Amino acid sequence: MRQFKVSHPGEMIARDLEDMGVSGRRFAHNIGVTPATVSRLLAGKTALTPSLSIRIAAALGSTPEFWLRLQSNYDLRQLENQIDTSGIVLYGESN
Amino acid sequence: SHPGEMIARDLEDMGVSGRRFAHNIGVTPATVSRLLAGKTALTPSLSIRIAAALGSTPEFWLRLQSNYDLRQLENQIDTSGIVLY
Amino acid sequence: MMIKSFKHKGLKLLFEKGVTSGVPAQDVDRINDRLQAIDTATEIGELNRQIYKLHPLKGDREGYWSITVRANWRITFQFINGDAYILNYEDY
DNA sequence: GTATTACATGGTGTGTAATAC
DNA sequence: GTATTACACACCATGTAATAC
Ligand SMILES: [Mg+2]
Ligand SMILES: [Mg+2]
Ligand SMILES: [Mg+2]
Ligand SMILES: [Mg+2]
Ligand SMILES: [Mg+2]
Ligand SMILES: [Mg+2]
Ligand SMILES: [Mg+2]
Ligand SMILES: [Mg+2]
Ligand SMILES: [Mg+2]
Ligand SMILES: [Mg+2]
Ligand SMILES: [Mg+2]
Ligand SMILES: [Mg+2]
Repeated sequence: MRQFKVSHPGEMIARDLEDMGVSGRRFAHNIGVTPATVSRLLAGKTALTPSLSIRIAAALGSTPEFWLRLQSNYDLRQLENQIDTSGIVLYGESN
Repeated sequence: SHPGEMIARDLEDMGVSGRRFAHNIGVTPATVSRLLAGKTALTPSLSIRIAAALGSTPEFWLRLQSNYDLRQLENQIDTSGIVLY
Repeated sequence: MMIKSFKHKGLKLLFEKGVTSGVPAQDVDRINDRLQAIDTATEIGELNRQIYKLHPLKGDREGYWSITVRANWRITFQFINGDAYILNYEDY
């Protein structure tokens, strides 16, 4: 329904970790990645990749697909009005 | 399967060549070829162009690529030692 | 699961135009995240995270579900045809 | 200790242009 | 008119290790 703010999933995770009292360092060791990587993820500087989504789901719940879908909606938001599609024809007959 | 296969399905059933599809969505035919053959990923920015040409939403197209990425990663990452809070 | 309607006008304001008048200032991002989660999930079960304490609401309004925001306060919604229609912010 | 980030690097998407029909 | 692919290139995620608080 056109949500006004679409947050990067890393920033959502960071907020949850604050709410759960879990540090970056503890999160890193649990999910098996370097604190550098966790920092960049949580800051929204880098994407939640498929392989991260597997790890994250195992620690934080829901499915990897869910985590990737958040990242996709986010990627799409940032790309809004950056690609001119006005000249692309919609193949097929009009309903 | 690769989301390439579904696109290829639409193109063949609609009588649209790869070359004309490329020109329509604004990329080189090389790019369409690699996409269709599943050699390269359907990126977010491609998903925007493909939705404009073929319909559905970019989210739909990206979701196919994600399910695919995940299938390739199946049983490759040890999560057995990750604790679920 | 796309969100289609709201009952608590206070949430609709934050989701649609991004205005915090009808929600507590400290809970704005926390609620915005839970809503983005509800709109993104394809099915209940992708909303089953321990922090959410997702449980169905039975006996009265069977088919409605409850997610926790902070301490007592909760977000309540109906689930139908893979979507989430009513959206409310209240207690229990 | 915790978190951040420059740096080097490896992986991968894309256009050009050759090679095919 | 059509498709496929080696090459060069640009971007981005990640690991390492230095560093401010
Ligand atoms: Mg980045
Ligand atoms: Mg048409
Ligand atoms: Mg949705
Ligand atoms: Mg620093
Ligand atoms: Mg520095
Ligand atoms: Mg890449
Ligand atoms: Mg490029
Ligand atoms: Mg070049
Ligand atoms: Mg050749
Ligand atoms: Mg040949
Ligand atoms: Mg790498
Ligand atoms: Mg290195």
